[PDB]
Amino acid sequence: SMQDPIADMLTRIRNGQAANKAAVTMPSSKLKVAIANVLKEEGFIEDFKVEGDTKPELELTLKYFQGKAVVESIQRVSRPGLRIYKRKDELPKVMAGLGIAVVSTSKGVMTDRAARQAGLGGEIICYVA
Amino acid sequence: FCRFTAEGVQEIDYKDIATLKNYITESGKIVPSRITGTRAKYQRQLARAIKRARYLSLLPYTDRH
Amino acid sequence: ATVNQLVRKPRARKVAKSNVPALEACPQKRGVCTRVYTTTPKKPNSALRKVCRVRLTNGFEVTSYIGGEGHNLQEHSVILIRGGRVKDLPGVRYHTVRGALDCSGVKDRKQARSKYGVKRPKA
Amino acid sequence: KIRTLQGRVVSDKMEKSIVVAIERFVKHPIYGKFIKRTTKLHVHDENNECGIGDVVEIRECRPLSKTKSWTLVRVVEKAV
Amino acid sequence: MVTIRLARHGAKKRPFYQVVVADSRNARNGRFIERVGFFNPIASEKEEGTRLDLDRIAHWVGQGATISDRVAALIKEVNKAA
Amino acid sequence: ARYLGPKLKLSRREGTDLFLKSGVRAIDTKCKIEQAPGQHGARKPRLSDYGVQLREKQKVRRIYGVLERQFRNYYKEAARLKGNTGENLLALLEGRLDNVVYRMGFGATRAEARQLVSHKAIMVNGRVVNIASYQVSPNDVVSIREKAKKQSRVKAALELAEQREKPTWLEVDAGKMEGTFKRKPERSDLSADINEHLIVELYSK
Amino acid sequence: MRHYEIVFMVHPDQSEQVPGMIERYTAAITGAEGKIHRLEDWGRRQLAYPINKLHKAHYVLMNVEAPQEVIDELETTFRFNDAVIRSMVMRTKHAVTEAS
Amino acid sequence: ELQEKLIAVNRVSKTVKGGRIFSFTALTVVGDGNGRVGFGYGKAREVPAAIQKAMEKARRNMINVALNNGTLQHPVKGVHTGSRVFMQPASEGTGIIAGGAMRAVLEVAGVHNVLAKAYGSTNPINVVRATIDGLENMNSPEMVAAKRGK
RNA sequence: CCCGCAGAAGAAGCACCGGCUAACUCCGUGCCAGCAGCCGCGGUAAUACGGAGGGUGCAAGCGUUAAUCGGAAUUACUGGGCGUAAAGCGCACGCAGGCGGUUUGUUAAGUCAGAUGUGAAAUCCCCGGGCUCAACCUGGGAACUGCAUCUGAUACUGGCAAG
Repeated sequence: SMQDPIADMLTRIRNGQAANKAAVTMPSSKLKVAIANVLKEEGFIEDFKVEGDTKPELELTLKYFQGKAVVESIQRVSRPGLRIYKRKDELPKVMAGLGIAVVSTSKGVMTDRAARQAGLGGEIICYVA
Repeated sequence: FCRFTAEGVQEIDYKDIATLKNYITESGKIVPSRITGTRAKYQRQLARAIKRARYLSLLPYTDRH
Repeated sequence: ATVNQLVRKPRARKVAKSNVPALEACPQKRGVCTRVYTTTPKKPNSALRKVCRVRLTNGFEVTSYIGGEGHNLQEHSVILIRGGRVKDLPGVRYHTVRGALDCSGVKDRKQARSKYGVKRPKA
Repeated sequence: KIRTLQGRVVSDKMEKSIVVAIERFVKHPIYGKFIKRTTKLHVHDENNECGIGDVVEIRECRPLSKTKSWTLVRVVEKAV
Repeated sequence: MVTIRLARHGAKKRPFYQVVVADSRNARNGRFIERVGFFNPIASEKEEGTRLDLDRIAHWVGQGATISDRVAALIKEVNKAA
Repeated sequence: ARYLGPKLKLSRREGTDLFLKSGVRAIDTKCKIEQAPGQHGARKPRLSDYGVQLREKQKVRRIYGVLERQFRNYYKEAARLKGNTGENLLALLEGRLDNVVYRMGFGATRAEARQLVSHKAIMVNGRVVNIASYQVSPNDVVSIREKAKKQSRVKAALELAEQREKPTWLEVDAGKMEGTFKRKPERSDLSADINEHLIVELYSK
Repeated sequence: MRHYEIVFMVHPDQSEQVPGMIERYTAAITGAEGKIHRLEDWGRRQLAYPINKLHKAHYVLMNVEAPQEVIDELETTFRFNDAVIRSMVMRTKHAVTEAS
Repeated sequence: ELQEKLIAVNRVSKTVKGGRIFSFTALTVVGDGNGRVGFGYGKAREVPAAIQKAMEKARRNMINVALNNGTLQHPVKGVHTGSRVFMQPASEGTGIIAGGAMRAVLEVAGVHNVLAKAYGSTNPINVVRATIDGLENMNSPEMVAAKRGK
């Protein structure tokens, strides 16, 4: 009973960046393409793409600087087992702001950097560093 | 050899003090370029900078003040 | 250790209660001695250690090591139980207070004068 | 508007009166989970219209017996 | 009686009479309605040892709040300027 | 509330000058300072980390004549104060009135400073102060009262205070027995060897 | 409208008043339509040699793009003022805002 | 110049036909004082020789750490074997706080203010290099800009 | 509180010194007498027992006991684990309950933003003020991380409808 597609795909990043494969794939949903665009904007994934109409799949490709993978510590925070909700000013700074926390806020999804300057919190998704 | 022909320095800054501690002997005298190997391009503007830093008393004239 | 399991039943730590039931955790109690004993210690040590069995005014009856060089405590005397556990002698977890009430201080002691109930000599 | 609140009717056989489940979806103070917690609210109505299977809107009113401190003002989805 | 009276919040031999709107039936230093000012009989030369709140105490005495003899003397003392 | 015992035992345990004497005699001539006092002073320390931190704390306490509860309160105040707590502790220690009297040299030792403060003999901003631990604010004028003025004690104190380093944060007036605490000193002025971070570590444990 | 570099010492006993002088210099230069390129205060750094007795003067840096006459009035202020000692002014080729 | 400091010396033993033979083991850490550390563990039949081998091995396989002026750049946990390590950058008005085993390896690095706590196993031999893990992958914003693009 | 008389004159004890833990030597005792918070000391050369000398730490207080938190991430929400250290029910179905693929529209419960009321005073913190200083007293602020109301956002979850 696959009950967390987001956790599934984040583990697709972890396994791909461990086995240094160029691309990973998973099924598609709007939360996935949104967080894929956020990773694109912050430079952890250099291409993501949506294919198919009867059964939409997502293919993402992976970044490697000196052979080792670019993303090094990615962890889901708010789970079906336990939900985390954070107000505007208690939003964390991942690795003292060096990494990022991606959050689902009330006006849309963005990183902690954009959310804290727009002055709104929300359902925090995960930490990426 | 010349340290200042490396690093691409445009001019020796007189407020850079730790480098001048290396190029001033313990008396307070300016060392010759014949020992350091500094190019005479940079030795002149260097010794000017010690004379500037000395005026601000960041560098002693002698050890008997 | 899953959050639903802990909502069903929170974390439970044992109290790990006190080593001495001197009762209501009082720092001292007074008691009437049941009998003076002299008892042998645990295996690595050998001695003839001076112990008292004392009946507290609380009602409890426990053993108390009689500290110091010699003592003049006989039957039915009333002493002060303090606490502190003696590892050579299993079963005793308490000390008497020398120099207090019927118990006399240790005779002619100079260093560690306070803990054995001796007045300061003239000097 | 007036202080009003909404909930599921659970009892049916109650004479000119009714008891309502008031679910609250609150966060756990320690272990953090938003848990389904409900309460029963002992509510007044005239000539006993509503029954089990209903969501009703209630207001705190003056006491009519013990615990009897709500009156319903509106009934919606009156179907199984 | 809603009134305005004194509470010795200072120390031994060093009083500090916090003047307060209190019900008269309460203790001097216990329950009250709300603080209004302070008096210091042992104040320093810089005259900060006495302060009130004029319009609030006017509102209370218009509401019907009585006052005690000492705070009557002190409202006579502050007057308007001196 | 003060040590009032032998001072060169303390200096001989610390191994360095604790400034507990006037200075009219050589310290090596007064006591054989190189090893600790007592029978077993001559041996090697091989001193532990807690030992060296303890020794630094004992050193600063025996320089300033402060007992443990007071100096603990000084730590609590220093950690309370903003900035580097390590030199904040020394800033509080330098604010002492007897420390001021010694720093202006009205006493040959800080014990003379303490006695002179306790014997109602310093006028501060027109107010006499009996308190030795009186914290001195900046821009404060201290003075010696007419009683004990031109006494041989303070004359010899000035004449042996002329040989010191003349601290920058005080203004001295030796003809009028007047002085000014103009600024609190900084760490750069004071002896360059107080290892305050060791005290910070020992009290942080 | 040329680039100048000013470093000036302050007598240690007037250390508390130095940001007022700094603001007053910046106010004058902005009134004369000059600008500030770097301003930083060095604290009371220890001298290599005592000057008029003393030690540990208060060092101030400034980089100013300015017409000449207002700077000239500024050195006259340094000469007239006794709370300032040992001033020095400089030409530099372009504007500079760096560290140290 | 690279700030050699001993951490802990231990006596280990070996059993033979004759009986026990004891041997001395010494742990030390060296490093200049700015982004340069290296630990050493050396054993010998005598103590001074043991420190000599340990420090000579310490002047070898040094490792580089990306610092700020005097502190770490972000929180990091360091996990090795059974030891766990947690460490934070601290304010400039704070000193450096850690266990005695971590104080040497952090002090020779050149940090002056780190909030550091050891969890679990606190043997010195694993606590050091439980600290070198974490410091080996301290990361700088310029380097992650090289990683990502900004 | 201020002034005057006389003369160092009227005023220092307590614990500790094997490691942990700062401070070590001599004598007596010799598995005795005893110490001891844990490891452990003592059976004729005891730095651990008792005495002395010396030293160390506190100080008009000093020790012991007592109690609670911490160190203890040793009930681990933050923040623990279950092959062999303690730990996967012998194995299945299974009601309640916890969670759940994917889109559209609706709602706005959770969630988030703003506003209001309130969160007594005192206590804590910070900037001040006065007791010769300090403790203490005290002005103002900050906080009181809360609750409740109302207005908004609908990304996600929850609800509903349609797939």
